[PDB]
This record gives sequence, C-alpha cells and structure tokens, in this order.
Amino acid sequence: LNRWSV
Amino acid sequence: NYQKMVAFPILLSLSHLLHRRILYLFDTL
Amino acid sequence: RALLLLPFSAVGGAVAAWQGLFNSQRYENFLMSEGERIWAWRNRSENERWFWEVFAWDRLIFPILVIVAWEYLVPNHLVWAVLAP
Amino acid sequence: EVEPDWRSLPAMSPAELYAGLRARNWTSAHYDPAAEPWRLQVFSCDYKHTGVTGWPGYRVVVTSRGGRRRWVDLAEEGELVQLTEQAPPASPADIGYSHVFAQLYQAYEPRYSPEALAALYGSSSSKGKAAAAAAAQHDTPALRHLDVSYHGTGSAVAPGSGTA
Amino acid sequence: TYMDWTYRSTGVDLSAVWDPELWIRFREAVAQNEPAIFWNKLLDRVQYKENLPQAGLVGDMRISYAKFL
Amino acid sequence: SVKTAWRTQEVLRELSYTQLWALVGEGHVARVRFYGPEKNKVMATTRASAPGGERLCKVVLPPDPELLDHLVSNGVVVDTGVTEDDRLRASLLVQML
Amino acid sequence: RASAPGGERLCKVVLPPDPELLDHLVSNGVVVDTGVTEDDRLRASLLVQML
Amino acid sequence: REAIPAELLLVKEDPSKLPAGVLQTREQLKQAQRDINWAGKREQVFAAVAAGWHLASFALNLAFWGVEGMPPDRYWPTSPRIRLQIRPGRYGNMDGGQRVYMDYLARSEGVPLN
Repeated sequence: LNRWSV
Repeated sequence: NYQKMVAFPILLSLSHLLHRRILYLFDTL
Repeated sequence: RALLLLPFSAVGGAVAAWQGLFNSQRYENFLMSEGERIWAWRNRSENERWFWEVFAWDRLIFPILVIVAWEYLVPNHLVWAVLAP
Repeated sequence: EVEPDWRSLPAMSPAELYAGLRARNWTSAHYDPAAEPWRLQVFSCDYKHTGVTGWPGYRVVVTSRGGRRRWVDLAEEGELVQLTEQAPPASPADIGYSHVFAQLYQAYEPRYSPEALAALYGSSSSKGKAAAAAAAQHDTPALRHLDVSYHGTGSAVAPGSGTA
Repeated sequence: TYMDWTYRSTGVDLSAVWDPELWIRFREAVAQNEPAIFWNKLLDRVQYKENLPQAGLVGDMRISYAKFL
Repeated sequence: SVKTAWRTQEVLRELSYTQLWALVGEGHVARVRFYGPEKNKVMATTRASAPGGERLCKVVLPPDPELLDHLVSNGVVVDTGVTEDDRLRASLLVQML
Repeated sequence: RASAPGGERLCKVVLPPDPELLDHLVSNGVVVDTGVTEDDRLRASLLVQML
Repeated sequence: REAIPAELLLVKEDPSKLPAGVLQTREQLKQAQRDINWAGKREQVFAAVAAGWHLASFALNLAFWGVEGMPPDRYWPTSPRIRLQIRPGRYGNMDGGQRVYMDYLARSEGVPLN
C-alpha cells in the first residue's frame, strides 16, 4: 500500500 | 443517562480526526 | 499626589508573575516529569496511535463515507450503483 | 413602543395569531363576537445591517385583556395571498405575515346596516349621497382589535460608527 | 432532438444541456444545404454580448418603473 | 400488545392523516410540530388523557386546507422547534464566522 | 401548420408565467406535448451539473 | 419684559380622564427600562462574546507558545519532504541549480550575500 503507513 | 456520555468520546474522536485531516490536507496540497 | 490610580502596572504584574512562574527549576522538573509520562504512555499504547494516524480515517471511515455518499448521490441505475463504483 | 425582550416574552404561534385574527374578523366565517380585545403591535427590525441579532420579518406583540403580552415571529412571508383572501392555506406552517396582513385588512372592513335594499336599488337622483351617505356604518374591529401601530425597533448602534 | 430519454436510460440528464432549437436548425440546414441557418444561430449563441442593444441605447437610457408602466 | 413486546427505546410511530384527524377530533393530541422542507410531516405530541399517554407520533399528509380548522378548532397548539435562544445562537455563530 | 404565414416551420418561444396559455392551446386544438419531467430534480440534475 | 404666567406654560393633565392602561405602572416602567438597557448593549455583548471566543483560542495558542513539552513524532517529521517521498531526479536538476539553490537558501536564512 503505502511505505510511510508502516 | 447517556446524554454527555455518548457524545464526549465521539466529539473527542471528531476533534482528533479533524485536526489530522487538516494536517493531511496541507500534506496533499 | 497619588498616581497609582488606573493600575496598568497592576494589570501587567499578572503577566510578570505568569512569566516568572515558568523558566524555573520547578517548571523544568515538571517538563521532565511530563516527558517521562509521555514516554511511558507512548510505550504503553503503540497500537491506538497507528489506528488513529493510519487506519481510522483512510481505511475505516473514508471508504464508508465515499461509498455511502456515492450511493446517495448517483441515480438508481445499475451502471452508476454497481459497475461504475 | 419599546422593543420588548424577545427571549423572555412568551411566544405565540403564527397559526394561533391567524386564528385569533380570523375570530376578530367580522367578514370571516370563524367570527366570534364574544372575543377578548387584542392589542397588536407590529415590529420591524432596524438593526438588521447595523447590529448582529437582526431578524428578517415582523414580530407581533399581542396584548390580551389582562395586560398579558405574547409575541409572534412572522419571520418569512408564507403563502403569498392578496389582502382579500379568506381561505386558510394548506400545511399551516405556510402562515406568514401575508396571511396576517390579509386578516388585518379584512378585519377593519366597515359593516353596513340593511339599507342596501333601499340603496343598491334606490328611488332616483344621487342615491349614494342622498340615502346611502345618511346611513352610517359600524367598524366592528375597533371594539375587538387595536392594531394600534406598526413600530420599529431601536438601533443603538449607528450605521456608520466604529462600533458598527 | 429533445434528449428527454437520457436520464432514464443513462443517468445523465442531457436535456439540461442539449439545445433542441440548435439541433433543429442544424437538421434544417443539412436538409436544405443552407449552412447559414445553423451558423447564424450558433454565432448568436456564442457572441451573445455583441447582440446586446448598442443602437438606440445611448447614455443612461433608463426611464422608470412607473413610466414604463 | 404493550404487555407482550419488550421495551425498545422510544421511536416515533408513523401514523396517517386519518389516524391523526381521529385523535385530534377526539381531543387526544396536545401539540403539533410541522416539519419537512415541504412541510408535509407532523410531530404530534399527545396528551396524558389519551389512550396511551404522551407519545411523539409522526404523520404524513396530503395538502388539505382544513388542518387549521381542526387543530385550533379543538385544542392543538402549533409550534416550531426554533426558539429565540436557537436564533440567538445562530446569530452568535454568524458573528464567529 | 402549412396554413401559417411562412409555411410549416419550428419556432422556439420562451414563455412568461401565463396561466391562460395552456387553456388557450387546448381550446384552439394544439397538441400540447410536455415531456418526462423527472420528480427528483436533485438526483436528475446532479451528474449533468458535474459535467 | 414679558412674564407669561405658568398657567399658560404648564400642562394641567389629570391622570383620571386618561383611558385605562395608558398610565404606566412602576412594574411596567421597570420592565421598559430593562428592555431599553438590554437593547442598548445586545449587539455589543454578542460581538464581544464572539471576539472573546477568538481571543481565547489565540491565548491558548500563546500558552502553547513554542515546541517545548511536545515529543518528537515519527508519523509527523518537521519536513513535508520527509513525510512524503519527494526526491529530485535525472530530469530537472542542472549545475546552475546549485547556484540558484544557494541564493534561495541565503534569502531564506536571511542573509544578503547572493
């Protein structure tokens, strides 16, 4: 999905 | 009962989500 | 004789006392204690912060809101209600 | 007249005001001769653009027999009707100040003694000034209505002041 | 011509934006081979400001509401 | 069946014009609140003398110009939920904006 | 009609709010064709306004 | 010099021939005075309440003041380029851009050198 979300 | 009891967590969540949404609106702009 | 009337000095003394309350070792100790409590609470939670910063809007509330909004807006058509969304 | 405290006076519905005006209207089918006199004072806001608590329509202060004062908020014009309209509107929440002013106009209509049988037919000459003008009339609202003035609220803030 | 079928068939009410008079003028121009019939209407629609009254309205030509009545 | 069903909050209870007219004529409705953008819906607050006590019913009507000549003819006070306090709160909100 | 001055033609007329117009057209033998007029104006005039 | 006696200057009004309700009672006069006093300050009071709410928000921000008391946040770094993923690449970057970057950084830091 998104790298900064995890 | 429940008068300012089902409101305070919901208003707390709304305030937090609103502030994070303003920050993310700056981010997407 | 008495120039003390209309006490601008007394109303500024509140601001002076407010400034003097901080920048002391008591306020530094309070700030360090608050840093300890913030550190403790940040180690305790660790899941609710990710839920509220990543999940709660983008993956829980916003898809529900846009699907409900689209179905409330578009006409009762098969393409507009199923295939286009 | 001094503009009253709107937040403290008891409120009366526009429907109730319309029913009372119909009951004091002798030209209407719902006329009640045994009706208490009403003093109607219509206020129009004059601090709409100078103040901050302005209101768009009219406010009718109704004073009853015992000195009790209520008020009606005719904020919007309802079903726009002519002044001679007597039919109540469907969905009573469409009673605005147009119906109230129509009832006020219809109330003050003069009532004539049954000399029209000797006036609408007559004998000869200028019957309207020789047999009708010497016939008189009864008002009918002057013993049941006041409608004593149409007032305006005070504007304590000047329209071009620093406070404004 | 009228596009009144568009909402119940697609969901988009093209009758809100379609011009039946312009379609009729285009159809008549095509049938008669007289393109001025469609072109004049299209140009009147586009250059509407230039169709505003600029002759006989010179220098504050207001009468009144009461004089107009 | 008030002795058979469980209690579940207090929802409105959609009536019809005929039902409301019957209980207005019989003098069971104490107050009406016309609502709807089209003003074709009514909150009917019944009185304690009604068979069932105070219940906040909801009625939908056709546009019949005889409602007033039944409600205010018998006993019913029409009202709106926007009082002067709510209007002044709206004015305060406009001032903040 | 063909008996009109100028032959048979289609002409666009914008109307004022005249309540006697429909009675005039009916009593003078005119085929009054309205069309559709979907009730839900908000829903019908939504996608075309987006366009 | 004329005298004009007061019987030709004063009003001989008797509060008996007046119609009923015309003569205001003390309670009615007090209510009228209260209504006049409230109408003379109502808009000022409401405007002061709205401005006081805005001033309370501004004073809360003033009590916030700076950065002290707030932990660093891994979800909100101080740079939007950190927060998003924005890097310069092959198209756009040119040698002169270093000079322009130097001048913009000098102006942003606040020094008049280039």
